[PDB]
Order: sequence, then structure tokens, then C-alpha cells
Amino acid sequence: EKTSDWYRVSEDLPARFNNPAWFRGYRTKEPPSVYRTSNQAYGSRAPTVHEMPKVFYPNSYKFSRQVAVGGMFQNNTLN
Amino acid sequence: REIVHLQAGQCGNQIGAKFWEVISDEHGIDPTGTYHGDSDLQLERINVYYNEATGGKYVPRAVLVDLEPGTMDSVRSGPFGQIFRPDNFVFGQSGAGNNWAKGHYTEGAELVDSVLDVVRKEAESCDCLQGFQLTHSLGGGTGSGMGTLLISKIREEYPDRIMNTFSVVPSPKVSDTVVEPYNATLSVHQLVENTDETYCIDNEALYDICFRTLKLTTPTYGDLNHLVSATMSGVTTCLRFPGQLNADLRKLAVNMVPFPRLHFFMPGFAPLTSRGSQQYRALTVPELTQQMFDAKNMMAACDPRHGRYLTVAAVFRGRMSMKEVDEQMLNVQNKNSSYFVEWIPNNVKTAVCDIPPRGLKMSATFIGNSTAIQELFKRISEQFTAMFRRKAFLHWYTGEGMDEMEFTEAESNMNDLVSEYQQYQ
Amino acid sequence: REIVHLQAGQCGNQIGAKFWEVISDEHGIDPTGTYHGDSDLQLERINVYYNEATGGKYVPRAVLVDLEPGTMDSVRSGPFGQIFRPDNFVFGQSGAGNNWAKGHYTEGAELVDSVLDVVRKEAESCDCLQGFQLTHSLGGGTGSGMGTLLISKIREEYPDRIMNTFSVVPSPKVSDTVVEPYNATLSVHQLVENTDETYCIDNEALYDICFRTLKLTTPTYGDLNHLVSATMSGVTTCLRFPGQLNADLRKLAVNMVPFPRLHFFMPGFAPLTSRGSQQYRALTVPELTQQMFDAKNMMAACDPRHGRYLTVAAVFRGRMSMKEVDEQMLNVQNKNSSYFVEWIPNNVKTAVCDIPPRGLKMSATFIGNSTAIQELFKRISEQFTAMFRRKAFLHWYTGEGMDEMEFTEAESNMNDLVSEYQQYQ
Amino acid sequence: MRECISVHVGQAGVQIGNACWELYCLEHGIQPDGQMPSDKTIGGGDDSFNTFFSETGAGKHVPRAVFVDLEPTVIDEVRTGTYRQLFHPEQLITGKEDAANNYARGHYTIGKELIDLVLDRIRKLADQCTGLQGFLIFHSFGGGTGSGFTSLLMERLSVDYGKKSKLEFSIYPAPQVSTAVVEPYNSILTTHTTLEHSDCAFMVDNEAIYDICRRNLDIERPTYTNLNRLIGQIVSSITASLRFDGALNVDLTEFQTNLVPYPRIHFPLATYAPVISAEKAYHEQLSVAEITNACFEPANQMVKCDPRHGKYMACCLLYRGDVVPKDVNAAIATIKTKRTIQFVDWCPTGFKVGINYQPPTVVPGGDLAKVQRAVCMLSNTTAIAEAWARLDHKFDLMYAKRAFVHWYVGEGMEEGEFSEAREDMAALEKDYEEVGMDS
Amino acid sequence: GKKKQEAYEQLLKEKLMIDEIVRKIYEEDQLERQQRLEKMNTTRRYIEEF
Ligand SMILES: Nc1nc2c(ncn2[C@@H]2O[C@H](COP(=O)(O)OP(=O)(O)OP(=O)(O)O)[C@@H](O)[C@H]2O)c(=O)[nH]1
Ligand SMILES: Nc1nc2c(ncn2[C@@H]2O[C@H](COP(=O)(O)OP(=O)(O)O)[C@@H](O)[C@H]2O)c(=O)[nH]1
Ligand SMILES: Nc1nc2c(ncn2[C@@H]2O[C@H](COP(=O)(O)OP(=O)(O)O)[C@@H](O)[C@H]2O)c(=O)[nH]1
Ligand SMILES: [Mg+2]
Repeated sequence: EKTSDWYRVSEDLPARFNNPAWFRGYRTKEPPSVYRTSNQAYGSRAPTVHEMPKVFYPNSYKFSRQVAVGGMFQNNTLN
Repeated sequence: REIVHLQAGQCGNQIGAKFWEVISDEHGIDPTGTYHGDSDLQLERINVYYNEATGGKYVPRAVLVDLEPGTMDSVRSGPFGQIFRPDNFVFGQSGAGNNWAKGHYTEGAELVDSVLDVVRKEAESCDCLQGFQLTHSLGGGTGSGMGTLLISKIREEYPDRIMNTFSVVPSPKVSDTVVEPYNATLSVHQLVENTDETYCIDNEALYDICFRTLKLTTPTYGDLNHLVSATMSGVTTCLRFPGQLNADLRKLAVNMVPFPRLHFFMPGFAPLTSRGSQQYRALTVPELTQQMFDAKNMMAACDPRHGRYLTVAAVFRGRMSMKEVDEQMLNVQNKNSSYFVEWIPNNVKTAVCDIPPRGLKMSATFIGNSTAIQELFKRISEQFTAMFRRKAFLHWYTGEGMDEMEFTEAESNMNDLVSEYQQYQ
Repeated sequence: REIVHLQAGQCGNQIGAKFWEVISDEHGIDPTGTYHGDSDLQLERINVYYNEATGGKYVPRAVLVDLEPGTMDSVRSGPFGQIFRPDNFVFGQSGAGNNWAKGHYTEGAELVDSVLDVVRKEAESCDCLQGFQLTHSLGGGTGSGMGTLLISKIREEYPDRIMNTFSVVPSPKVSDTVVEPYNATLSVHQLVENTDETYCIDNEALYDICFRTLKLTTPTYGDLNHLVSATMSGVTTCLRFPGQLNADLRKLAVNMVPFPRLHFFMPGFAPLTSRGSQQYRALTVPELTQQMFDAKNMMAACDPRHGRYLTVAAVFRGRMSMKEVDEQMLNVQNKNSSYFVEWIPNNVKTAVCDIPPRGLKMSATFIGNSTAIQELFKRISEQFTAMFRRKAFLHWYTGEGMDEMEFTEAESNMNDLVSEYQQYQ
Repeated sequence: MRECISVHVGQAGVQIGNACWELYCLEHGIQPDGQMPSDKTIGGGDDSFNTFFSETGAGKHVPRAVFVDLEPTVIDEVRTGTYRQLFHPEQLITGKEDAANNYARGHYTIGKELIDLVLDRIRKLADQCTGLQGFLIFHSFGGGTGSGFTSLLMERLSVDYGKKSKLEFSIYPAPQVSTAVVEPYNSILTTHTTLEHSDCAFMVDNEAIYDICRRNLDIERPTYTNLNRLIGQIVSSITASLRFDGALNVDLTEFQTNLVPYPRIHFPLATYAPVISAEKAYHEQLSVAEITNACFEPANQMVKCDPRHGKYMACCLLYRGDVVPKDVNAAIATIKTKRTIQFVDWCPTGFKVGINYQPPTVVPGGDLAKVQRAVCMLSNTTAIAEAWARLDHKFDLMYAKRAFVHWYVGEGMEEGEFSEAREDMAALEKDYEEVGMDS
Repeated sequence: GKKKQEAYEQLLKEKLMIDEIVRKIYEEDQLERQQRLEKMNTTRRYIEEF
């Protein structure tokens, strides 16, 4: 139940991706029933260790958001 | 979305007596009105064909009309007949006599007001009504006469609501009513400008499919009512269950009525086996698609091979891919394209629902608009005019306020009706 | 690859029944429909002669057709009986008094329409269709007549599939019907018309085979029919089992039938030993060639040593070496130089499958178009000549809707063939 | 920042969408219902959710979508399913009666009942976004609300946001395989919207993705689920730059000015490359070379149409994963070196490229294998007039006999409109042929 | 969520409330059948005594 044991860890992916046992909002394995709509197959089974993507390259605009407030550098000064 | 059920006559009451059985067999309602908990997708849309009552109990929105209490002494005494609400039981004191004139003119007015009052009271208790529907008999007089009186009355104050009917049509081979062609050519004269959709039920078609295909040794009216109710519950399945391509009753008529005088259809229930052949048959899609073209399991008794299909719709119930639904249907388009109209490569609605009936993994039912309806209509018009030419059984109508101008205009647009099928052949 | 089996007539149906057992056992289906067999080399090709039925069940692809209703009951009440599908048991009411006529112009007609419909479903279902197949006699309206109709109609709806009628040619000495001469002549014309490989079998030869090689003291139609079952199971072998030199039904035809009119061939099983010599014998590819050619075996009563061997075939089964087969096949073609037309000798066509017959190290079947069949079509023509001259039992055939010219056109076609053969001797 | 409201109108959309949002959650870590299953407080500097998932104020990461459909059956399934707690009850607008296959009951009668609520939701969903690149409308180019409501909304999205963008992933009325018989009609009249108030219509026909599942993958007997997951991966590859990083990334605005030429020819194609099922992969080497060569291959296009009947005007190639720039250029060379693949006389360079870094997302319980490479080739082709032809021809086999025309006229659409539509397509038809002619 | 449950037992309490009085209708209806039959016989025995 850990992707570092089975896959190769990328050392920078979030630890949310390390174990998929926390994805607890999915179905609780109620198969066989006749009244089972084919549209209930959307997220029918919980993703396991064998699904998790190998690497993750997010776009941090934390440097961008702390500068883009207000305006850029403008020379209203008296040189 | 919801559809109310309304029935007039002995044949209408008897068909709906087991229709309410087969529609509660799917929703899981016992013959008192309580739920038997089986799935959440079994009552999430029960509003469509059922009304809430004082907790637990579910009352049908059914109104039952006849001029006699004879057929209502049996619809209440049936195994599932306690479910109805008694104020909707509207009945007269004197019977009609299998005649259109006495059931539409002289005793019609004493009962149409009471029926129109109770069908308005149920209609006002609605969130959003798609339309109405009727089951009645054309050969009789209570189902044909006052039945089409309610067709004309409801269309007056509900014009923009789709209204279909499931009527049994007079027999080709062996008659039941001696005056039945008089009743049909009067009724068909009225339903052709009013009902948005209608279904022909031949009795010999029911006997042909019960002898050749399902092979009952002694068929009775119970098994005939099973087959007509299955295809009438099956057409309207997408109203009350989810599906990856649905079709309610209103999407059907815009898809199969190309001309306003052209809405006479042909129903059929696909999976029908005997007790022997059930086992020697794999129940899947390719065995069900090309088998529906086979005229032996057809429920028409007037095959399309001496006619021409115009537009056909099949709604499929169960978990099946529609790759093979389309691939087998195009396989039964190109192999026999002469019997279809050649100017459309694919004149077929395919609709799907994900909830099948109990006991069958997948099921299907189809609705067909073909030319062979005119073979029924031409034969019933010559059956009508053979006895109309000699003034045979006519004074029983003229004694109740019926002249000859309405009869010579009932055959006139019937003759225009047989005329508007030859050019499309 | 797939092949339907239309057993028409008593001779035919009863032959079809025994064959379906000798086709089941080999594949492993049990006398119900379950696969209670052994290896996968037994279900890898159950799609050819068989189909599929919800729940590991296998229904035979067959359209049992016969008039006298009794025949069907016998098959059902036989061994492998419930295996056949119920809606494929298309049978008739009034029987055909051994009149090639009744089963082609009178009774056959009403049913022929239906038979083709059941046959349609079977063929329409599968995509590929190597060819059809029919089992019939040649001395009764049921097989001789009705069949020729169910071969003509089939050949005109499917004119590219290899037809294959394992007919039982009328006999010289062992006769049974006095209208048999007629029944056969009026029939060969329709076979010579459109049939890819009409394998001809004669009760007479089959009988001797059981009274010299099988040493049976009393051969009942059961045994006599079993021998023919082996040939019906040794031509489609390369279509449902592995092999080192594959050869399906089509191939066999193309590399057998010389001109498009010599499609009458003779059969012959290989290891057919008495129960008191199987101990003294040694199944070896050689020993499977003497018991393969030796006139006795050939089941047609036309000693090939009289005429010539147009084209010979040997679909050997079992696990033998092909250098051995090839050699022990050339030895023959060479040594016996006259028989194989010396001027243009037809290097025998040889094929080797591996999956052998249940319990038989090695086996083989034999198909040999021989310019000696003449002495069979000829005898049936001398018998026609006699009776036809003094218009014999013709008041029954004429009393069916047939004229007299029809009979002369028939005699013409037969003697036309007799010369078309002699013109290669 | 770089954000895109994802609108899904019609059952067709709601379904392709229910497939898009799972390949959007599982792409990141969003759980079935928001609450990112976090742990070690160690930071991760994500900010990659700000392209489709907007953070509320209690870790619910709500989607910036707007599902809308008259019939309340396909939108109720989502309101009681595994994703019942992802969307705001209001962002899943519904009605009561469907459009029953009728452009009229979508842009005339009913429609009006919801074109005010839907617009308001798109508005309040626009003032919370800090970079509305453009909308991603998902509608059926051949049905009721699909064509009906899309017309209403698409028009009410250019009379306001105007200067913006509207990419449309529509299902295309297939050649033969057709469910709706009133379909031919409900399409020649929806070209009266896409040919004007749109920006790029990645039309995808069902028939094609109903055989690519048989040839490439082995899934025989494929249903809508499978179709949706593939028509839900293209949108990912096309919208990846707006989140995941890489090399030469491409924003939506730019992916248009490097594709759509003249202000009308903007109807491209779409061809995911490593669509081989797992069984195969094990025996093949999905490399930049084959992934690109097997992109311009007739039996792989998502719309049933021959590519060898039209010069490719432009070609935006969106690669994802380990795609060493050098290898990409190599392929583009070989591609132009081939002759079957013909280009136009007004686009030497023509092809445009882009390399993101994130690998392809493998939706759990799926058919597409786990490849470390992937390339979605949006392709503009002059041959699209082939799939346009059939439609016009079939339209004139019906409007010539006033067939199934009362139902429409009744709900409000003077027969004059039908004709005005036929000629509208006559223009775009001549257009494609014309843009093929060379000096 | 608990308020949804608590409203469900209000219907279940009300489920037996109607079933209490539906029994009372059948119990009352059987009483007149005995009341007719008793009046059937006490008019019999007094019609013959006269
Ligand atoms: N590829 C694909 N197409 C779909 C799917 N679901 C529906 N469709 C398309 O939708 C069409 C059916 O009509 P719709 O567009 O769904 O009609 P609607 O959106 O329900 O609108 P109304 O019926 O008027 O309420 C078919 O022709 C399909 O092409 C799907 O899951 N995948
Ligand atoms: N399917 C079905 N048909 C019925 C039933 N009862 C009567 N019919 C048909 O109704 C026709 C006669 O209708 P009729 O009784 O005169 O109708 P009424 O005048 O309204 O009472 C006959 O042809 C019957 O075939 C039934 O229970 N089931
Ligand atoms: N070799 C063989 N001959 C048979 C078999 N069954 C019947 N026969 C013979 O075939 C001849 C023709 O019979 P047939 O034409 O089928 O009789 P019909 O169906 O009543 O016309 C009869 O004389 C039978 O003796 C069988 O299984 N094998
Ligand atoms: Mg819809």
C-alpha cells in the first residue's frame, strides 16, 4: 500500500501520491446487483498503488503572486 | 416529467389491470402500495407513474371509466387490484351496447363531465406533466365511443402535451363484434387528428405470437395482457430510469411522426421464448437485432414484406454496448434495404436504458411506423363499406342522433388516409 | 469457417442423427449441451458445425426437415436428441407417398418457404460460411424431392458457398420402392444442376462392407448409417482440427471436380477391421492404403477397376509421416497405371490431419471421382426407360402438377451425363 | 491563474464530462469529493489545480464547470453518484422536459427558461477566475440541447465575454451509424453558430472511436464509457500547458493562432497516439518516431474521413512526457519527407509543436496502457468537407419533401431558417475547396 | 443528516398510525356483517313465531 516499495519514487511528488489508501470517497465494492447503471461505472473502483503517476511537475506561481500584486516597477521618481 | 394513466372500457380496464401489475413488478410495489426495498434507482423516479399517499402507501394515478360495473367487479377483486383510489372509479348505470353513437352522444355527456373533473384534479397535483395516455378498444362502444370523447375533450384544454393511446384494432380474420367496423371507422376518424401517437394491437397477432413463438398450449387473456403491457411499459422506460442514451415519450413522436396525419405505429416485445427454447438460446444483442425483422415473432399479423417501413424506433433495456447495437442494426439495414425507404440509409432510432426487467439480463422493445398499416386500413374500410352500402346495421345509430354526413365524411378522410400511403411505397 | 446441416427425409434425417453423435463425441459435447471433454483441441473449433447457448451449451447447426411427422419424434426420442434446437425442427403434416413430385410441386412448397427461413437464421448469424450441406436418399419425395428444392432455393440465395449433398443413390439389387427409379432420375438433374460435391453412397456397397470387412453377422440400419457417418466426419476434419497439410471442403472440390459437371464422388473409411483381425493387423500408413483403394471399401457399388479414376483424394487423419504418405500414395498412382487415366493421371490429392478419430492411432477418408460411376446413373436410366415407355406409375406424378416432358428432360440430362463420363474413359 | 471554465451541455456532454473530471482529479490528487487527502504538512507548491479546480475555504477544491441539460436524468445521476460532493448544487443546472431531438425546443421555446440562469452561473464563475483563457464547451453537434442550447449559450457568450475564446469538443453526426433520425436536420442549423460565435471545433465522430477500439485496442463491443475516456484525454493533453510544466508549452490563445488560418476554417481533428492496449505495448517501442508516424495514419483519425483527400493546412502537435526536442524535429522531417501526407501551398512550416513534462494519466480501470510518451495532434484538414458533404446531401434528401419539419416549425423556426442554414454550409463547403486551390 | 433520519422515523411512526386505523375499518366492517346477520336471524325467529 505504498508506491515507494513498488514503483521508483521521484522524491519531489507530494506524499498524497505515496499511498492511495486515503482516497476513501470511492465505492465500497457493491457488485453484483441487477439494478446497476452503466453510468455508475464512473469511478467505480478505487485507484491503487498501480495507478499513481511516477512524477509530478507543478507550476508554483508563489513567486509570481507575491510580485504581481499592485503594479510592476515604474519610475515616477525624481532621478 | 410524468405521464398519467387513464383507461376506458372493458378492454382498457382488463389491459391496465395487469399493466399495473407489470409496472409494480419493476418498481417493487406490493398489492397494497408499500415499497419493497431493492434499489435506490427503483423509487428515485417513481413520481412518473405513481403518486405519494399518507406515508409508505403509493397510489397510482389511474382513472377507470366504463358504463357498467361488470368489469370493475373484477379489476378490484384481482390479486393486485386493491391499489386503486376509489374516487377515480367512475362508472355509469346503463351499458352502451358496443356502439359509438350511444357511447359518444347520448350517455357520453352524463359521464364525460365527471371524468374530465377527476382527470383535471389529478393533473393539478403535478409538478410537470409531459402528457396523458389511454388504453381502450376500437371494436367496442364504451372504449371507442366515450374513449375518443375523452380524446377530444382532453386535447381541448391540453394542446401542447403529448397524448398517445394503446388501442386494440379490429380483427382481420375472425370477428368479435358484429358492428365492429362501424366503431373503428368512427374512432379512427377521430384519433387521426388528435392523438400524437397511437399503437395498433391486433388480436390475431397476439394469437400468432402465442402459438408459433412462445407456444402456450391454452392461451388465455392473461398472457395476451402480459405482452401488450410489456411493450407499453417498455416504450416509456427512459422516463423513470437513467440511461446513456434515453428517449422519453415526447422524443419518440418528433422522431416518428413526419406528417401530422401519420402516427399509426406497430409495437413489439423482443425476448420471447418458450419453456424449451429458453435454454438453447444465448441472450445477447446480435441474436436479438436481426431476429426482430423475422415476421414470425412479429406482433402485427400484417407483415412489412407487403409494405414499406418508414421510421422504426427500438428502446433497449439492460447493460449493453451500442457498438453492436449500431453494428448489427446497420447489418439489418444494408442486407434488406428495399423494404426500408431507400432515401435514408439509417431510418432507425436506437435508445438505451440501463435497468432491465427482472428475470432477463437484457431486454428490448420496438415501435414501428410502416406502410402495412394501410393494409389494415384498406381492408377495414372495405369491410365497413360492404355493410354501409346496404344500410344494414345503421338505424341503431340514427336512433341516437346520427345522420349520414358524418359517416360519409368518416370514410372520406379514411379514403384520404389510404391515399397518403401509396406514394410513399 | 462454418457449415449448416439440412437433414431432409427419413434416410437423410436418421443419417444426420448418427452423424451428429459421431461429430459430438469427437469434439466432446455431451448428450445435452455441456462440454464434458478433454483438450482444447476440441473446443477451439466448436464454432464450425456447432453454435453457442447461454451457459456452456452447444446446439448443433441443423434444420431438420421432413414431412411424415413421425421422423422428428424418432430423432428426439433417440440418443443425442434434445441437443437440436426446438424452433429448427421444421416438420410437415401430410406425408409424401415416395413421390419426387409431392416434395417439389405439392407439399414441399408450403413448407419450403418456412424451411428456408429457419436455414436463413442459421447462415445469416455466422459471418463466414465455408458451405451448406444436406443428407438425403434418392428414392422418396422426402429426401430425393423436397431436398432438390431445398438445394435449388439455397443455391440461389447463397451462390458462392460449397454445397455438399451426401445422398444415398438408389440401389441395383437391394431395392425397396418401385417408384425409386423415377424418384432418382427426376432428381439427379437437380443435383447435376447446382451441387459442388455430391458424394454418392449405395446401400448395396455399405451392406457388403458390413458383411466382409466389419464381419457383422446382422447389420442394422444403425451400423450401415455409422459407416457413412465416418465419411461425413473425415471431410470437414481439416476445418475443425489442426493438420500438417490442411484441406477444407472448397480446396477438395477445386482439386477434385475436373469439369463443372462431374461432382459425383464415392466414399471409403480406412481402418475398418473386423473385431477378430484388429489383433492380427498393424495400422501403418501402407496398410491404410490397401483398405483404402481395394474396390470392396468404396461404398457406391461401381468397382473403379471397370472405368478410370478421374481424381482421387485421401484426407488421412492420425499422426503419420508425410514422406511415408506421399510415397505410399505415389506407389499407387504409378503401379496401377491404367485406372488413373494414363494419358492425364490425376496425382491423388492427399491431406494429413493430426487429431485422429477417438481411439485409432491413424485413420483416413477417401473421395475418388471415378469414370465408372456411369454404371450407376446408367442402371437408373434403364429402369426409367422401361417404366417410362409404358407410362408406368405416372398417374400419381402427373396427378401432382407435373407434365410428361419434364420426365424426358430428366432422362436426357442423365444420359447426357453418362456420355459426359464415357467421354473421359 | 491560467484558468478555463469547462461547460458541458446535453447528455452527451455530461457523459464525456463525467469522464473528463475523473481524468482531471486522478491527474492531480483531488479525491472523489475535493478534500485533497493531505498529510505531512511539508509544502508541495502545487498551484496546478488553478486551471480547473478552484479552492473554496475548507479544502473542497470545487470544479469550475457548469453542467446543464433540460432533461433532469443525466444531471441527477451526477447529483447522487461517486462525485456527489464535488460540484456546487447550483453549477449543475437542470430543467424538467427534454428538447426531444429538436433545435427549436433548444433555441426558441423551452431553452429561454434556462438561458438566464446558465449565463448567471457562467458570470459568477468568471469573476472568481484570474485568467479566463477561454471556455471549453462540450456539446453534441447533432441533437436537442446539444445543438439547441449550445446555440443559445454560445451566442450569449459572445455578446458578453466576446474578446476571449470558446473551444468546442463536439460529437459529429456519424456517416452511417446514426441513432437520431432527426439528426441530419439538427446540425445543418447548428453550423449557424459554430461558423461564427466559436474559435475551434475539435469535432469527433462516434463511428471512428467505435473502431479504433477494435483495431488498435482489442476492446470488441465498446460502450460510451470507453469513447468518453478517449474524448476526455485529448482535452487533458490540449489543456496541460495551462498547468503542468515542460519545455515549449502552448496556451489556448497561441494554440489557435498557430492553427486556425482564415477567420472561419477552424475545425481541426484529434489523434491521441499511444492508444495501443496493454496486451500489445509489451511487444512494441512507442517512441517519438512511431508515436508521430502513427499519428498521420488513415485508420487512427477520430472522425471517419480520409486524410489523403485534403492538404493539411496547419498542424498543432501537443507532446507530453519524455519527448527529447531533437526526436520531435526528426519525425516532422520524416513526415514531410513522406509524400502521402500532403501539405498546402500556403504553409511551409505549417506544423507547430510543444512539449509538456507530466506523463499520460492512467484512469484506474481503463483500456489505454501506461505509456511514458503521448502526442495529441490537433490537425486542420481540407478533407473535413467529406464529413460535411454527407450531412448536406442527407439534409437535402429530407428538406426536399418537408420531412419531419412540422415538429420544428411548430416550436418556432420559420422554414425560411432551414434554407438559410443549407446555404450557410454551402459557403463553408466552397471555403475548404477554395482554400485548397493554389496560385 | 440526522434530521433526515429523524424525519424518516416520523413517517415510520405515521406508517403504523394509518395501519392502526385501517385495521379499525376492517374491524368495523366485520361488525355490521354480524349486525346484519344477527338482525337477519332475530327477524327470522320472530317472523316464524308470529
Ligand atoms: N461519443 C459519444 N457520444 C455520445 C455519448 N452520449 C451521447 N452521445 C451523442 O449524443 C447523441 C444522442 O443525442 P444527444 O445529443 O445526447 O441528445 P441530448 O443531449 O440528450 O438532448 P435532448 O435529447 O434533446 O434532451 C448521439 O448521436 C451521440 O453521438 C457518449 O457517451 N459518447
Ligand atoms: N388483449 C386483450 N384484449 C381484450 C381483453 N378483453 C377484451 N379484449 C378485446 O376487446 C375486443 C372487444 O372489446 P369490447 O369488450 O367490446 O370493448 P368495450 O365496448 O369497451 O367493452 C375484443 O376483440 C377482444 O379481443 C383482454 O383482457 N385483453
Ligand atoms: N444407408 C442407409 N439407408 C437408409 C437409412 N435409412 C433409410 N435407408 C434406406 O433408404 C431408402 C429410402 O428411404 P426414404 O427415401 O428416406 O423414405 P421416405 O423418406 O419415406 O421417402 C429406404 O429404402 C431405406 O431402406 C440409413 O440410415 N442408411
Ligand atoms: Mg436529452
